[PDB]
Amino acid sequence: VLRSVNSREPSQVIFCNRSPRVVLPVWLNFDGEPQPYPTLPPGTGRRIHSYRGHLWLFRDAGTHDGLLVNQTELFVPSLNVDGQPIFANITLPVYTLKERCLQVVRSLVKPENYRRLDIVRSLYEDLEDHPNVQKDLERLT
Amino acid sequence: MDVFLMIRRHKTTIFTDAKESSTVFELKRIVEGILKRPPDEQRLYKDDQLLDDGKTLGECGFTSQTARPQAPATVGLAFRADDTFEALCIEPFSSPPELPDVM
Amino acid sequence: MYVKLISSDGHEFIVKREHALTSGTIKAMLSNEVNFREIPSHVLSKVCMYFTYKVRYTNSSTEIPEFPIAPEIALELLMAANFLDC
Ligand SMILES: CC(=O)N[C@@H](C)C(=O)N1C[C@H](O)C[C@H]1C(=S)NCc1ccc(-c2scnc2C)cc1
Repeated sequence: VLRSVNSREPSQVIFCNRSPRVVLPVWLNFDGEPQPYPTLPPGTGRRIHSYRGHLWLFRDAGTHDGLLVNQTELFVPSLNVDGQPIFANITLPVYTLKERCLQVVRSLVKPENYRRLDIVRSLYEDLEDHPNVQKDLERLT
Repeated sequence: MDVFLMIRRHKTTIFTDAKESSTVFELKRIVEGILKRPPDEQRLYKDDQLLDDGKTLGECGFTSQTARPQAPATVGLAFRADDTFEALCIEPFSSPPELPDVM
Repeated sequence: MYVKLISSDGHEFIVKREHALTSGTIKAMLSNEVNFREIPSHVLSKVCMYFTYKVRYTNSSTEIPEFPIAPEIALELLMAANFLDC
């Protein structure tokens, strides 16, 4: 359902990582499968060649937390005008305090050890439910 | 250029904001509205260092990149006990527990 | 317009009304003072910073910085977040 259109009409883009995270760009291919691409260190940028009507999204390369691109989840390259690339400005979202706390707990405690933490079972399940590109795609449907 | 502050006296903490170009006197007027004490019965500090009424917040080292929403800077506050000013006292927050073995 | 948020250990945090309504649990408790019997000051001060952070950077075109959490407060802060629904 969610997938790139095979246009064969080129589009130059600037992937600009304006976040503290190492970023993993993910292209949704012609069957809607997520293909991962080379990472971008925090504060860096790359000029890259894509095509019109291609679907892209962006994640933390280590933990897979979701990130925004021009204030939204999906980015679609469009027609260039006056030799000017399109900017894909990648940023952190305003995470909920709860979700942000979960990220920090995950980074310190191994999945084996989540059950040993002194918390309600509601939070065990929340911890275990890792961020995932496949899950996010099924929501959009 | 906004700045974000914790104005602190005893066990009171006021979360508020201002500009780098704001004066210290404007911080006292904010305190007056909340705690009902006039500017001349207040005394504001950056650590030990007293802040005069005419000084802007930028001059005294409160900048938009240091005094942030998620990590606001502290301004000390001391009231005048009718005759004379009390010593600056700010109660510390509670202590977090020891990290478990699994962290 | 301000509201007083009070920790278990007696600290009185004064924050703007609109910032405190970020938490739905607080929205319910009010609709001027609120007392939290289970949240100590080193946790509750962080909650108050999160409110400020959310109101500044929500629907913002600028770069957004990380909201930091020291490892020593994470477990306690998580449980406050879950209770407060923020
Ligand atoms: C006929 C067609 O459209 N083929 C696809 C496979 C294609 O050429 N694509 C899919 C995406 O629209 C991008 C484009 C490719 S594979 N461009 C080359 C490219 C290589 C590396 C990058 C990246 S991503 C982060 N760093 C780099 C260097 C970006 C684009």
